[PDB]
Amino acid sequence: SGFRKMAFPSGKVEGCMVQVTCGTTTLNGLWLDDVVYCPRHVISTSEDMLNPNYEDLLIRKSNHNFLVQAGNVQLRVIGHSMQNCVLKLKVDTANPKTPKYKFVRIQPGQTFSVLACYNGSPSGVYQCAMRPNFTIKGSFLNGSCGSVGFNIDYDCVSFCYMHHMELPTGVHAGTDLEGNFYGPFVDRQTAQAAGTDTTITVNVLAWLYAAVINGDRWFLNRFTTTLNDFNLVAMKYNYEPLTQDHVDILGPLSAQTGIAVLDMCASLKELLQNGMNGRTILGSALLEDEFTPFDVVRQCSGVTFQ
Amino acid sequence: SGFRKMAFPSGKVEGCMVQVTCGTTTLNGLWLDDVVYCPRHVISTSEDMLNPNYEDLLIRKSNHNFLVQAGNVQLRVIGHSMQNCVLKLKVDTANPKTPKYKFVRIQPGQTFSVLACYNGSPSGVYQCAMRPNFTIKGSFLNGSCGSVGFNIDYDCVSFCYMHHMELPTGVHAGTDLEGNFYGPFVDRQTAQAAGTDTTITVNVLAWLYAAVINGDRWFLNRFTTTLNDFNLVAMKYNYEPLTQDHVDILGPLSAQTGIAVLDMCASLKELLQNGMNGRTILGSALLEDEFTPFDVVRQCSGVTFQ
Repeated sequence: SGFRKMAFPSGKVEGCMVQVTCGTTTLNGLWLDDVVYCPRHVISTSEDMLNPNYEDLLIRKSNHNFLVQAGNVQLRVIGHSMQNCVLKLKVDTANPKTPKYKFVRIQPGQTFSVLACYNGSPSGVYQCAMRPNFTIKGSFLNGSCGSVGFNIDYDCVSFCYMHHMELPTGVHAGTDLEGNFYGPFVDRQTAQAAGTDTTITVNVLAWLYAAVINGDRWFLNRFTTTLNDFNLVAMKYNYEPLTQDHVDILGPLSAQTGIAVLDMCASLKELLQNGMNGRTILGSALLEDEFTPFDVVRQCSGVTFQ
Repeated sequence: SGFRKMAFPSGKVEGCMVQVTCGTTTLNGLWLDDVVYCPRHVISTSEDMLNPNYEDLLIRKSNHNFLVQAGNVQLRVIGHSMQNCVLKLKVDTANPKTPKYKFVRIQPGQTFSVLACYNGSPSGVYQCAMRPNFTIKGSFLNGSCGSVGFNIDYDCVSFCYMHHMELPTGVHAGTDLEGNFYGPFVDRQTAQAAGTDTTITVNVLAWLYAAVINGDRWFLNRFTTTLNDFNLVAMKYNYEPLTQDHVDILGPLSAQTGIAVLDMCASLKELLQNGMNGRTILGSALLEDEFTPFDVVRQCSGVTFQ
């Protein structure tokens, strides 16, 4: 029983974390088969231009200008490349602890586990979600650049995020490991807007189903309605519109305890006009929106990763 | 920048998790140098859970009885003993993944990270705390016994918990690695409700400081309160008594933020009677008591002006 905010076991990712230094800038890097992946802004943030020119900053650099350190033993760089935001340092030594991995880009509403690293040493692991404004509300300090977010599929660390910079709002932005930034962001230091953040309704519905799996119903009432009878309600309460594809993926959770996904929406509506404040909703008062339907199944079924 | 419920990297613990099977019961085990630590009750039988005589059952079992698997490879047991609640299984193969470790018994209110495992493979990692009633609020399904809780100090895993049972109220009970339960619990079939969960005051005070170092200062403290009269209101609100030792550990956060320990106590009273009315302390509407002062300093490492 119980329901916590779980994160994936980070063991397979801890063995890939190295330290990348170019000049005086030092951040983290991901050591896959024989390539080290790190944000490209390790090559130009020592002279503090506020607008680095990464196209010409890399041509001058040679292989010996970089310094990849795998904890203790130094790594030889035998080639460098840049894929639109990230630096690929070709290394001579293949990482023996490379797991099965794949690069995948996530959509807003998806969740992943972040491994905060400093100087190549992992410090903590936490689970977060990709907000609709293409930002993440994580916990990063200076020197955490290069930290990655990931999921696991039976052995397969699907990397989906790499931390690049922090927005003035306090939220954090980054790219996928192909390089493309999540949202309209640039790796330069110019001030950029965070965007409009909306609570994820599809994750809220899944979270409410997790309460009735371990068992706390406490709100199921008031005249089950249809899809469009809740989209306009979400507009007023800052929540995002609910699509039918969200209902489609809410099937298994509805096909376990509840009657229909439509029934869950009606009870959620009263949770907006009214507040609990006397009995927590299985973890707290405020509604949590960082639990995808796929995360609830994983935690309630005890899925492991070998 | 940012504050989240992070857990320690579970990489070093995953390398110590094995699967222990005793005839018909299967749970997890902690594979240290040449001893596999798993909860006793693995040798017990469903028909004999009324009042198991573990000493009598341990004699009936031999080394060939215990089936220890480190993934796909079997470990041969060459001895079996019992530290009154755990089953030390002497094995022939020394674990090469053993990190520097030590068995520590934590006090109520201290936090640790839990690596939930099933059939010897990890499922997820999350952060929780030992509640004052000597129970934890975790997420465990059947077969999670043997999952351990731990902390890391820069090179060393401090094992402090091993999961044994789930109480009927939804909370979980376990032992230290030396085989001693936290609280009035035994591995039998008696009721064991464990009673009256209490809120941790030293942790919530630290959590209130975390909001200060992240852009939340609207819980202004006007007056102050001494050590005793603070406990006058902390007995009816069901809060852990605050001691001068708790003030000493809160010293570094008091100096870093400039708010005195006694001053912050008076700030809590405004949030109690008046409620929220839309007030969210940086992460939720309710108070969080699973952040020790050490966790706050660890995560948002500020500076102290003196």
